[PDB]
Amino acid sequence: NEIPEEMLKGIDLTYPQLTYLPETGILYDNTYNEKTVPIISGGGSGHEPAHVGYVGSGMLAAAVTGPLFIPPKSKNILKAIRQVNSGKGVFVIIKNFEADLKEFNEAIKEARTEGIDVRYIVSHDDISVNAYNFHKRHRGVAGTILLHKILGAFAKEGGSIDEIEQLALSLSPEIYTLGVALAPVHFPHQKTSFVLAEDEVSFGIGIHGEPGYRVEKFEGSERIAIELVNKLKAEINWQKKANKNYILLVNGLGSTTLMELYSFQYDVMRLLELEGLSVKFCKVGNLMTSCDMSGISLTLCSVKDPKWLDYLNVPTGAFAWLEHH
Amino acid sequence: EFYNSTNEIPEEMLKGIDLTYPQLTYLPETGILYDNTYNEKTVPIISGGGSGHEPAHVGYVGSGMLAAAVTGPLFIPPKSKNILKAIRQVNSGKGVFVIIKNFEADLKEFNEAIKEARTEGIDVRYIVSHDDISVNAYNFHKRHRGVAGTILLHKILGAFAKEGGSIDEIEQLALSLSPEIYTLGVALAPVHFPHQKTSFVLAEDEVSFGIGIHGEPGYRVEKFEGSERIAIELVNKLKAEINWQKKANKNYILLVNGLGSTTLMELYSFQYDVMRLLELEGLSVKFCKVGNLMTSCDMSGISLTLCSVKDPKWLDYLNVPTGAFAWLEHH
Repeated sequence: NEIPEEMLKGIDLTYPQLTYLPETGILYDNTYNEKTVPIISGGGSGHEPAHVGYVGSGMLAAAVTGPLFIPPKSKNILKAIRQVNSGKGVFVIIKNFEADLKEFNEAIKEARTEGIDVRYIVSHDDISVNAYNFHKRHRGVAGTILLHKILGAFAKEGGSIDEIEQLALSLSPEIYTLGVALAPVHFPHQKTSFVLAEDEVSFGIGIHGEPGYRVEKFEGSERIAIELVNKLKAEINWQKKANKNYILLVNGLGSTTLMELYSFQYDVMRLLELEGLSVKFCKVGNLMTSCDMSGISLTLCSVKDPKWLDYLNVPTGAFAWLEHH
Repeated sequence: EFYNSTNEIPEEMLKGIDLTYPQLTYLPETGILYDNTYNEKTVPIISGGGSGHEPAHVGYVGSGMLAAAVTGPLFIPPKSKNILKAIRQVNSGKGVFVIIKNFEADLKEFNEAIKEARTEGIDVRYIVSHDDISVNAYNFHKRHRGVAGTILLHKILGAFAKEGGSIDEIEQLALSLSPEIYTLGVALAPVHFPHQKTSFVLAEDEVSFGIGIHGEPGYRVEKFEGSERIAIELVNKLKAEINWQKKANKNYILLVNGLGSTTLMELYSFQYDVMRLLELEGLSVKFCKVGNLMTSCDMSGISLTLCSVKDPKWLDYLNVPTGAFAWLEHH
């Protein structure tokens, strides 16, 4: 029930370009000089490096982090909006969770009544409910960070708040994610976020450690990749689209090792090649986690505009995405 | 729960790396991953060791850092033949520098390759990292393992080499930097393997101080009494070896390394607790790096590495940008 103050103070100590405002959950790019439109985001703690690792020049101007798996209070979101605001607009990326929407909506409304031009996009890339046939909301999950990177780059290169909103509206729909848990989140006192047999996996997972939508027997990593790819295919229908070019994220949910992640990416890259697709950009790592959960999510995004690859390849000062051309 | 094979080079993991990063090329069936941007214009540095420690050392291959890394099966160093292949490939007659961690198996393979390389006329030189202070902290007559502090050698020697350093100057820098590096780690949980086996047995209320990187039990089992007391223990032991109260130069480099399954929230919170203690101790940490820097499969654990900023130039070297995926930060 506490903002992870020590973690945020430790981030501030580690990175000269980042400053933490004590007791607010707000971490900001202290090099940001209000010359370009700021993009901000935030959410519960426990998904690191989402979103603290995405604060920096060319990505988020600030991120607002709440307690473990609980989004930040609207007053802190509002504080962050006012701080980065200079009368050019503020863009907010929100993950599609009822709790997050409540807090961000309240802050966005208040900010607007104060004269700040705030626009937003809600990330909703998770395909679990379609893949497994549920009537629930489409969660914003690892593919959210594509908005951070693409909108952040476009903003840094001078895009207006209007242009950024239009880009977000074009990008957001293209992003599709499905993940699976290999093991639940472990809490203190030998408790876990759900029960999962050792020979079982849980497909269709989000990020706050809730059980996924479909439990299946574990039949090896290859079979797991096949399932994820099969479900993504069913939503994307890439075989019917002339554009065969995709962006891919391979996301570890916390305690899946790097060797597992790169092995799994090899598998998935081969599967997509055998689907006749070209993956034009790949990022692999713990990109958006759920404490110490073991699992993996795959995100695919059509390269709808070749420029998007330019935006993905632009250097940033954000610690979890320093990669570039 | 699907770790690299114990009897084979992790070919899929390495090819997946190659597919991910345009600047990295994997040479199939050899374990050699190289910086494909490297032009032979500067002295190359290479390293290697078992798989299972990623991002060590595949994440440190890139412009400004390692020119190649040679990776073996899980927890088993690469065969001398593949190390020799890597040396020959990066060599252009200006020397080749090799960073080797102090483990008997690693020394055997690297020594064999270096010896054969030299008989072929290549000026290969090496440093062996031995930063683990576990045996002194806990009073054992065992080897001084090379552990997470090794990456300071990759970064500083790599930068110095990139800036034009000769093989002889690189060796001298290595001899200056290596003994400044002090590391101690603790496991909060052992490596978990298939079929419900662990790398060792650790009660839930216990931690294991003085760990290395291949999942063996630490030198000293203690009851867990909270993260702060863990930092106090590590810093107490490091202090006893470093004796910084006696040094005029209070400037340090710090690494806070997660051993695999320790979360980033835990790592940065721990970094903060440690930084506050080193502050109370009168130290100025002038560079810090936090993350999974050298792991042991899915072990939960942290190691702290301290290194005097003996030469202020070292901060410049630490801050130069590289092409290595696990160390892209710069000033």
